[PDB]
Amino acid sequence: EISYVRGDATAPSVKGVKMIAHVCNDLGGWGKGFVLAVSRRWPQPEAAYRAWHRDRAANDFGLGAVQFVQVEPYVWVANMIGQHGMKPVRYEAIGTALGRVADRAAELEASVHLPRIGLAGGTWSRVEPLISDRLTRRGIPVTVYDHG
Ligand code: NA
Ligand code: NA
Repeated sequence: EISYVRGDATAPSVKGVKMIAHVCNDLGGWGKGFVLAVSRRWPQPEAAYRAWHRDRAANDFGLGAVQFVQVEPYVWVANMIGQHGMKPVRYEAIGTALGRVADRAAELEASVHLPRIGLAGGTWSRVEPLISDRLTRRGIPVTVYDHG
């Protein structure tokens, strides 16, 4: 059962392996919103993402791909390529990425921690059902965080 909490998703307070999953764009932009909250806590995810994008001519970077970045002994950030362009979230891309998060979280026995991007609007009304279908359906604990 998805938990809804007000908090900073970069600091989950639960036991066991934690995975913080969030939506990135496919253009290499890391400059507004939750990506800044991540860089306020750890430098690794941003460095990883920029390198991943820079080297896309030799690697898996693209819509629906996910990069897992270890930031603490039992904490990982999952940079999901889910958004096409910048100021537009792609349903197939987010679905695929969340499934990949689910695969990795299942093997790590991790819980998953996501910032909220409500169910009455275009974005979250696509995303939350894919959380249910790709994560909850597999028995993976999920917590969704509200913060500015
Ligand atoms: Na919430
Ligand atoms: Na709230």
